[PDB]
Amino acid sequence: RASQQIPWGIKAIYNNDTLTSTTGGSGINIAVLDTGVNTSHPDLVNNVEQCKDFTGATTPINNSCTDRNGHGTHVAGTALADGGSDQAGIYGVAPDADLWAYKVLLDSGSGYSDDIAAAIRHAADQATATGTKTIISMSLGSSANNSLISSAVNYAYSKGVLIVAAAGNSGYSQGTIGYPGALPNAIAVAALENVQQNGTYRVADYSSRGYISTAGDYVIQEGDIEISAPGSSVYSTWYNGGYNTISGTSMATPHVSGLAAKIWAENPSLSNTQLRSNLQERAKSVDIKGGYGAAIGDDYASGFGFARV
Ligand SMILES: [Ca+2]
Ligand SMILES: [Ca+2]
Ligand SMILES: [Ca+2]
Ligand SMILES: [Ca+2]
Ligand SMILES: [Ca+2]
Repeated sequence: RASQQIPWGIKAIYNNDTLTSTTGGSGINIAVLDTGVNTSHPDLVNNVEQCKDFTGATTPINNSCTDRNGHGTHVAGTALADGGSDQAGIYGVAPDADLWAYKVLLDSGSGYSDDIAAAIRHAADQATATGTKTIISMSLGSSANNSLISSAVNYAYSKGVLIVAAAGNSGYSQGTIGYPGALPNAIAVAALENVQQNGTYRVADYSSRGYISTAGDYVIQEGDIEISAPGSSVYSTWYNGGYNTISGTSMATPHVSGLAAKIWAENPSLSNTQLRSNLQERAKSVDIKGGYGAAIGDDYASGFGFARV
């Protein structure tokens, strides 16, 4: 059923061209705030743990999270598909992690800021209620900084949740990074393509760029890109079964949230801030130098670099 059980981006983040399966993430929840997720997909069913809808007339709506788009299923599979109970499916970065499928985007792929904020806060409240470590993964954003979403991100970060979000797809001009990725308390993820330039993976032209003034110090301020990860031509799970290939910072984001889950599950006593630092140091050790604006060191195209296993 799968054309590639181990897509290029999984091999790249694992730094193993002959990887046959992935591992890790046990006990970490990845809250995928998106268009929903296909709950019966063979390669996700073993990890579905929560399924809630934030787009309806009351909120949350429990035991409802249906994906009619594909984007949310696809993102989920990159983070944590497990190969299925027959091992014949695809693998994501952290196949032992738990999925919290929170539908915050309408079937069109667009979502309202109040709904997104509500889901960010609910993920945090569920982390606190359950006593379990949680990563919010947001393959979404806007050029504008909504204060409902910002305040929700702060709330979650204060409850010990890690927030990972897409940089956006408005590149490659300076200053195109969107929100919530551009928030100080969110890890903004740039997209790599499977091309080498200057001896490294290349940032995709579409990937939104941060700002010159605050790049270079390996300290995240508002507007800074943080992690790069595979985003172009990514094969993953799809909403009606099956698989599909789509591109974007949306695809890069779950590589990072899955990596973060894999790292946290190893090292499960880390705070969110310590986990964040571990991810930053991984990235720093793999400097990205390809693509417009990319440079030696921390830069506004690729952030600190490409965090790998
Ligand atoms: Ca759990
Ligand atoms: Ca609403
Ligand atoms: Ca940020
Ligand atoms: Ca900075
Ligand atoms: Ca660089």
